[PDB]
Amino acid sequence: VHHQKLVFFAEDVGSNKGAIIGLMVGGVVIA
Amino acid sequence: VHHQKLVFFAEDVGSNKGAIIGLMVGGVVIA
Amino acid sequence: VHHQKLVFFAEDVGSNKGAIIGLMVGGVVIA
Amino acid sequence: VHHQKLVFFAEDVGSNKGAIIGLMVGGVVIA
Amino acid sequence: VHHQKLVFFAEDVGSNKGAIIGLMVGGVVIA
Amino acid sequence: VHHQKLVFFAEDVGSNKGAIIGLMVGGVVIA
Amino acid sequence: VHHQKLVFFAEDVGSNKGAIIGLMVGGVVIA
Amino acid sequence: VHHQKLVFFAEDVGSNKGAIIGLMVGGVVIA
Amino acid sequence: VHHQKLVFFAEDVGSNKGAIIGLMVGGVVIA
Amino acid sequence: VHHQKLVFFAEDVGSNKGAIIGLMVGGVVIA
Repeated sequence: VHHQKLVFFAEDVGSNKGAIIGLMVGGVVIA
Repeated sequence: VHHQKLVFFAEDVGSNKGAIIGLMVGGVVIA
Repeated sequence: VHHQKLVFFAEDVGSNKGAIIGLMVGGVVIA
Repeated sequence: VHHQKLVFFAEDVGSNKGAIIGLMVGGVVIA
Repeated sequence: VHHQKLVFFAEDVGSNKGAIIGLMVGGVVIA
Repeated sequence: VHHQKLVFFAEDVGSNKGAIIGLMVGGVVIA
Repeated sequence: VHHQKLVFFAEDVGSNKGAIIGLMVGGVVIA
Repeated sequence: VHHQKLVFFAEDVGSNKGAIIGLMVGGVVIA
Repeated sequence: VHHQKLVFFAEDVGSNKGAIIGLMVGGVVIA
Repeated sequence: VHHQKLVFFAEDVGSNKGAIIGLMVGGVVIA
C-alpha cells in the first residue's frame, strides 16, 4: 500500500472554515 | 494498491465551509 | 489496482458548503 | 483495474451545497 | 478494465445541491 | 387587515435548499 | 395593518441552505 | 403599521448555510 | 411604524455559516 | 420610527462563521 497526495490544492485557497481531512478511520465528521 | 491525488483542485478555491475528505473508512459524514 | 485523480476541478471553485469526498468505504453521507 | 478522473469539472463551479463523491463502496448517500 | 472521465462537465456549473457521483457500488442514493 | 402565521411548520424540517417566503410584493422567485 | 409571525417553525430545523424570508418588497429571489 | 416576529424559530436550528432575512426592500437574494 | 423582533430564535443555534439579516434596504445578498 | 431587537437569540449560539447583521443600508453581503 502506498498513499500519497490524498488532497491536492494546486492554487491558493482563500480561507478554510470547515474540515479538510486527508484520511480518516472513524467517523462523526460534521461540517 | 496505489492511491494518489484522490482530490485535485487545479485552480484557486474561494473558501471552504463544508467537509473536504480524500479518503474515509467509517461513515457519518454530515454536511 | 491504481487510483488517481478521483475528483478533478480544472478551474476555480467559488465555495464549498457540502461534502467533497474522493473515496469512501462506509456510508451515511448526508448533504 | 485502472481508475482515473472519475469526476471532472472542466470549468469553474459556483458553489457546492450537496455531495460530490468520486467513488463509494457503501450506501446511504442523502442529498 | 479501464475507467476514465465517468462524469464530465465541459463548462461551468452554477451550483450543486444534490448528489454528484462518479461510480457507486452499494445503493440508497436519495436526491 | 391582520396577517398572522402565514407559513406554519408544526413539526421538524429536515433541511431547506429552496426558498421559503411568508409574503412577497414583487416577483421573480426562482426555485 | 398588523404583521406577526409571518414564518413559523414549531420544531427543530436540521439545516438551512436556501433562503428563508419573512417579507420582501422587491424580487429576484433565486434558490 | 406594526411588524413583530417576522421569522420565528420555536426550536433549535442545527446550522445555517443560506440566507435568513426578516424583511427586505431591494432584491437580488441568491441562495 | 414600529419594528420589533424581526428575526427570533427561541432555542439554541448550532452554528451560522450563511447570512442572518434582520432588515435590509439594498440588495445583492448572496448565500 | 422605532427599531428594537431586530435580531434576537433567545438561547445559546454554538458559533458564528458567517455574517450576522441587524440592519444594513447598502448591499454586497456575501456569505
